[PDB]
Amino acid sequence: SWAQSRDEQNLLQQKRIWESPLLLAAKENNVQALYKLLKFEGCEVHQKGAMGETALHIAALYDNNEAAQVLMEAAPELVFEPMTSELYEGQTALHIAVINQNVNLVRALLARGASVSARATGSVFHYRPHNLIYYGEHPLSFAACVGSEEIVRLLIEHGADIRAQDSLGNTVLHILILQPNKTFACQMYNLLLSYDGGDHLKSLELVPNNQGLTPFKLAGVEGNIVMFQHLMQKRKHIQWTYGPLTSTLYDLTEIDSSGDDQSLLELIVTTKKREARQILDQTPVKELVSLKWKRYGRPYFCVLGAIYVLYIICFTMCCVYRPLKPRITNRTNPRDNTLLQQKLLQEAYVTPKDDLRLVGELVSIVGAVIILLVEIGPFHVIIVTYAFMVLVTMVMRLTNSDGEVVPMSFALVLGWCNVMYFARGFQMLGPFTIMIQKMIFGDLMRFCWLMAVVILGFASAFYIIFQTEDPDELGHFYDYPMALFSTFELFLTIIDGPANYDVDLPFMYSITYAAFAIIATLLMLNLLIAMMGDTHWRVAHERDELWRAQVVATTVMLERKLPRCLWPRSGICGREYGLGDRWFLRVEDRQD
Amino acid sequence: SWAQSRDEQNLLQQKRIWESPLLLAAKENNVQALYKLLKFEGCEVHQKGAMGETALHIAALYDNNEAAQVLMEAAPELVFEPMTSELYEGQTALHIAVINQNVNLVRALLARGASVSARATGSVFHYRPHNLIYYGEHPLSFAACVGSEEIVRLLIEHGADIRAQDSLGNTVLHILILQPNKTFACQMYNLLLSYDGGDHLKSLELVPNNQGLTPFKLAGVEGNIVMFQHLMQKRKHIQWTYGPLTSTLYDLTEIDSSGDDQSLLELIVTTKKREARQILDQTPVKELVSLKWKRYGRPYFCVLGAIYVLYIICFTMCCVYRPLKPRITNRTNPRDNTLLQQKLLQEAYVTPKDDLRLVGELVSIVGAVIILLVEIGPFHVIIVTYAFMVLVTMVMRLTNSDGEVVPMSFALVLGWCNVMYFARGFQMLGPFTIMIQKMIFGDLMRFCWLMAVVILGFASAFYIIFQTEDPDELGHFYDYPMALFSTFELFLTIIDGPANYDVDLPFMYSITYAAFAIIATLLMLNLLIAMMGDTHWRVAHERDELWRAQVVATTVMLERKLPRCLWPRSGICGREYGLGDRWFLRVEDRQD
Ligand SMILES: NCCOB(c1ccccc1)c1ccccc1
Ligand SMILES: NCCOB(c1ccccc1)c1ccccc1
Ligand SMILES: CC1NC(=O)NC1CCCCCC(=O)O
Ligand SMILES: CC1NC(=O)NC1CCCCCC(=O)O
Repeated sequence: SWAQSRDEQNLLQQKRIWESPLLLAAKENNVQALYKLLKFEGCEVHQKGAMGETALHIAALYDNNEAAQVLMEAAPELVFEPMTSELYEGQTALHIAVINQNVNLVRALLARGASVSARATGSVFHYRPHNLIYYGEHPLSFAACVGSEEIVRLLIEHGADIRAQDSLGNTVLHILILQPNKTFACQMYNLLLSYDGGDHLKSLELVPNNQGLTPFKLAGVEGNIVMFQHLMQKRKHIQWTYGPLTSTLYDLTEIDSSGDDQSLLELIVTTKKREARQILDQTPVKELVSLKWKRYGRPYFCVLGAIYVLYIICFTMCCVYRPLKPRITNRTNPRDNTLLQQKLLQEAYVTPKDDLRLVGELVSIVGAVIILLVEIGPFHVIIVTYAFMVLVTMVMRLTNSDGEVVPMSFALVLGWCNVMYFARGFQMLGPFTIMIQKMIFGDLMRFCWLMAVVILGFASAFYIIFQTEDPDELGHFYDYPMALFSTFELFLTIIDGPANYDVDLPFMYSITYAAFAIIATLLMLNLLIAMMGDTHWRVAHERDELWRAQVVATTVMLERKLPRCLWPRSGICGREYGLGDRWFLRVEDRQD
Repeated sequence: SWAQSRDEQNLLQQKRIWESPLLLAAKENNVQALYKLLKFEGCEVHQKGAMGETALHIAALYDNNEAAQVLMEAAPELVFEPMTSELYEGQTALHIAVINQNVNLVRALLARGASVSARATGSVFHYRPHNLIYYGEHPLSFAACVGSEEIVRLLIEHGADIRAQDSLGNTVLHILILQPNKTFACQMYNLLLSYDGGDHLKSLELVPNNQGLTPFKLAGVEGNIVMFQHLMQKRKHIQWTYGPLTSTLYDLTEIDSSGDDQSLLELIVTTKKREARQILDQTPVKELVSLKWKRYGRPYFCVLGAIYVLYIICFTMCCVYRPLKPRITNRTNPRDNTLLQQKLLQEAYVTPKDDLRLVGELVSIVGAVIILLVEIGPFHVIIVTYAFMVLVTMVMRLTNSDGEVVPMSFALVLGWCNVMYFARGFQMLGPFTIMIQKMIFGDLMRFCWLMAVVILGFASAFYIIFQTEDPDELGHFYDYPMALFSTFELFLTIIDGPANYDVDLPFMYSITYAAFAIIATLLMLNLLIAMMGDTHWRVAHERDELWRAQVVATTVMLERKLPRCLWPRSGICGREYGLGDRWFLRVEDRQD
């Protein structure tokens, strides 16, 4: 494994420190032992350790300015030495002093003339979840993250480029957004903007990430509210203050769906970050998305819903009124238990009342392909498998298979269960269907493994009990799978429970069923108690917040496909008003 | 839209400020640029902006006393200039200085001799929910709301009329009741009473609103408890203090049902404000309404209930004993499945035991019209549609329609479900029926849209499954609507679930029904979890407080219609006791 290699390598490093008396004196800060190993008896002063480290690298890991200066005065070429290992490919003695906030050592390293543009491209500095931190690659990025503002400016004084980016295309501004201490990073964020070129163009705040992401836009996708609020101050204009009233004008540029994909709204709903959902509730955004839904958002959803309501009620109209026949096959020739009246008409006549079904079946297929034309959570796979069954039913049609009902049956339930997709938004039943959206694809698929286990124990027993018996009376279990299906219904207390009082029931049934009825209710009551985990207040607020998320996700969805002659752009543009042609949303609020 | 017009107009205003260098210097407080545009090069000093504003109006929006004085010394006619726009029709430069609490500017504006009676009748000053504030129209009303007591008296010093009202008929006292800061408005409320004429008659506290509402009475209807408690000090008399005991005598004039509609109790239950419900729980009112219910309130409700219990049990007595006939029509001539024994007697004989039904049917109709005579929440539409069915049944009678049962059936359920209206009050089951009162007309009408959706998917499938089959055995679904009604019962687990073990069931039934049973229980368990939202403590207190509301609403209802020889007036009158002929309620309490 990779996690054990670094565990072994870190253990392997301490061995080379103990063995090499130079690195041992560099670790323990033994000043007298260094002059004994350098000036008197010349040791290998460029001694590479297990992690490709020098004696100075060890003298910097443990804050030892004395042992560092003895190594720099007796060998001033160890300063430029980078780590020559795989885990630490690139790290130098300045990176270690900047991390440990050793200002006097950074001062002495910069007096010696160390590199202020050395990258630490080792695997331990990569942005991975198994790495506990991520401060970038450059020494300026290390100083900004640890919060040492004295070292930050001290590095700029010696020629540190704020523009420089790492292997992931992140400037020093992008790295500060991925940090825990947000309340102190806002002060650090302003400090690095002060060293910008001063020109309105080619600003550091506009340098994009390699995935097309500005520092402002990254704060929303990552869920950093403190940096989102702080970055919002730079892009909002107050119009006037009238006592308690204050009408402020927000910029509304990267926070709107104007680019083909560069949009902060399109990144909040698509990302899986549970934190980013709180950014559309922020005071520049929540005003926007509320107006997008109250007008032109909510009505178009009802139109698309009502159209889908009629389209599905038409498909059912074609099923209830389909071909007929009082059964051309002879009689109950296979087994006597058979109630079949096959309703298959391969002919295209019956013109009186069949011409209505002709256009009805034509509507169902051109709508099913339109559903697929616009496709070429869970309600997404339901609507596509529905239209797949329509074409398979159309393929089952014109071939006239005896299994003409099996593909047509799935399209019934999938067609309506996808109209409760429109429960999203619309009213206050949206959070109810997002509560079952988690239920069907969360606990259900796991909870059934425990219920099928209890069934396959009692069902495979009840069949043995009534295998000796006669299925003609009390035939709840007669087949191998029909014993499972009857016990399945018995687990939910739907069937009356096998009870024939004229005959004599086997002695094992009256014992096994008593144990089944108790265990089945305990599994059902404990299932109800397990539902109480989502009943504390936050969970009622969580699903109600997740409901607004999929409402905003629907609002952005309708704006993309719908035309532009309807649905005007958000805000009032910067033309015809003395603005910068960018949009703006006038939002006035009242304090207290 | 109207909300975008003001957004555009506010953006359009800033354009005219930037364009007009007079208004730009008036906004930016550029003193040197004003003398360059007034004394040297004469600009249009009466420059009307986009919002009908002058240069002084802009110099007052942004606290700029320097730019204001330069405009007033070089043009002392801008002070009287009001805003000449639609949004701000009437606002002057004094209103803006009073709002911003610019005391030195108000002092300088009143030294110039500005109008202290100018109304701001613009649409933005109207009492609308889209307007964030509402301070009235007069400058004295602006000073009182912002809390600047120095400007309040400074305006009175220059001839401000406290009596003046706005377009809604509200004095300065009415406006203070609609404000958030109540703890500081009580101090401001006393300040404006001190400037009253000093005579006991024509007081400012007695000037009514245009909707018949005194400042005291408005505080109760609006739900302002702090002003209700403060206003109560002026109208309560302490009789004696006996250690911990203190018997106080409350006025009880506008807080009783004496006028035809001027009554604080009649306004608390009729209004839809959820806050006003806490005013009948206040310590002058709660003592009253408790005594009104314990005696003469609760017994009369039981009498009216017991009368309605017997009146409805009589209507059922007339239905169970109605005309008979062993069926005059021939046999089962339409379809063989028919169990009809029509019980229709158009003749008025059968005198032995029919004379009891004659007066019984006469009682049911004179009581149904009495129910309508006294009519010419939900239990209000139930009782009126019940008596509507009685007359329709009376019209169905004497015409002898074969549908004589359909109008008579509705009157059965509506007659009893309106006797659990008497669960209101009576005992502690009142809050239980107010819990289902929200259920029937709240979640139910919305929750059914999701259940009918799941039914119309599985019901329209089960019919297709058993359309090939023979309805004679396993005929749960045979008609188009009977497939819906059987699946509806199956959704609530009432029917045993279609199970015929002698025949062979179609292969799609055993698959579709397994999916229906799971989805039906998940919709039922998630419905039970959705009920837990009203289980936190306040909701138990909310419905118990809403129960007392409809109890008090019933207590006031019974006092209006019932005669006056019974049910004496509340309190002890001010005659025969040295009082002012007004109630009074003696209430003693114990402190600690
Ligand atoms: N290709 C259509 C996308 O619309 B979706 C959709 C629309 C109607 C019916 C079913 C699905 C959608 C589903 C889940 C999340 C967001 C959108
Ligand atoms: N016109 C009769 C009014 O009485 B109500 C009423 C009385 C008896 C039966 C049904 C209704 C009433 C209903 C709801 C709220 C307040 C009163
Ligand atoms: C073995 C080490 N030698 C060294 O000079 N630093 C070491 C460890 C610190 C690096 C931690 C980087 C990380 O885990 O993110
Ligand atoms: C555009 C404005 N010009 C001005 O002198 N005041 C302005 C706005 C303040 C009025 C706010 C009143 C309200 O919204 O209630």
